[PDB]
Amino acid sequence: MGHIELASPTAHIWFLKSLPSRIGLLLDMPLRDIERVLYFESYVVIEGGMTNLERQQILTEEQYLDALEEFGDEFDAKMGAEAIQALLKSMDLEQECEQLREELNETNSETKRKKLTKRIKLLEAFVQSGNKPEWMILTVLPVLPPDLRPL
Amino acid sequence: YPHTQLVAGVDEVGRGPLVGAVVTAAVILDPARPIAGLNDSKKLSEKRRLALYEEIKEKALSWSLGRAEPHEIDELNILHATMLAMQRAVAGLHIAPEYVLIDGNRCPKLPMPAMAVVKGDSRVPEISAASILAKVTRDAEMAALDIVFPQYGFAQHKGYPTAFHLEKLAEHGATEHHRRSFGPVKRAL
DNA sequence: GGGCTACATGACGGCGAATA
DNA sequence: TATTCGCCGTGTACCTCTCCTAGCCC
RNA sequence: CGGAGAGGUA
Repeated sequence: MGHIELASPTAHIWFLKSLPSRIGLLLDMPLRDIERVLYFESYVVIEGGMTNLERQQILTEEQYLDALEEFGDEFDAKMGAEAIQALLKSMDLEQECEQLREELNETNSETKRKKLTKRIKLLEAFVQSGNKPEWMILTVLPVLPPDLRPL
Repeated sequence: YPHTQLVAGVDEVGRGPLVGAVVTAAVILDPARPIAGLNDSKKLSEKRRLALYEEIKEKALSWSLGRAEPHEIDELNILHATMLAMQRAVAGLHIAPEYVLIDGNRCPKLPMPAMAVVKGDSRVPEISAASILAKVTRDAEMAALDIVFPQYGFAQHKGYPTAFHLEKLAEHGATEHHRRSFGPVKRAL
């Protein structure tokens, strides 16, 4: 086999549109908004901490304008696959699971419980699985052997 | 809001941990000294959260802390120990509230009227302020216990039953602070 | 001698996660 | 909950005929 | 030695 070095990371379409979107429900973000930050038509705060901006927010071109008016030193905000990969890297797994676990018994809502338990089962299966969340973002592209794609 | 001026918000932390108290706070905010950027304590960065501590405590009309130790949790169970903690928090307020807003879906027995608010921490500034005070206090106690019992790593997992905490609980056994009624702690004992 | 650009619509059903 | 809109897929084995990605200069 | 379009036999 072979490989191709990619300058910029690329999100895998299978995990992007698995229906349900694994990345989308792992980050607890809607499909419409997650599919609007990877195409550079919007913006997103990459684990930034400011007065208003918290960890995750999809700012538009105009919102970024008045965001970057006075401040802009600590809180960062990237855009696209790099930001998504950094978000997947800088999110805890065991801690998030514990929190969700508790909010499972206290919560009385039905639909919420279903959505909560469907999230926690994926989180657990991931934690016993030997995979990493950032591996879902493709960075090196393997190539097929030439004989399997003859000319 | 109720048609009252002295509304207290109340929230809890440390429901699921295997170690230390359940901690609650009660807060009456000052309408003349509003606190900007109150929101669920979990969504806040640690720096911002601790920053609020010097604003909440300064700008609130009244605040207080109520706790329930591991032994009281083992005797009462976690639900009634949370209700007791909450009571103390509300009972510790210098200024008596006219009305109490509690995070979740149950109220403790109180001498004043009270309402349970589901996700009140995200909807009610006073419950958000209580969430921050309770969380910061609790997290500092887990850091203090980590200094005394460094082999458990209490500063990192804040006493929650993480794989690491369960491993260290099996290796070193349960400490006096370790809630003795929780299933993992019963097994280690 | 060298490097160099990448237009469709009659589809019958059902289920499921998305909203109304 | 019912309505909408998405994709899911829609038997099998043979026979004959014809027809398929090109683009920049000292 | 691959892929399309048309027609035909059970």
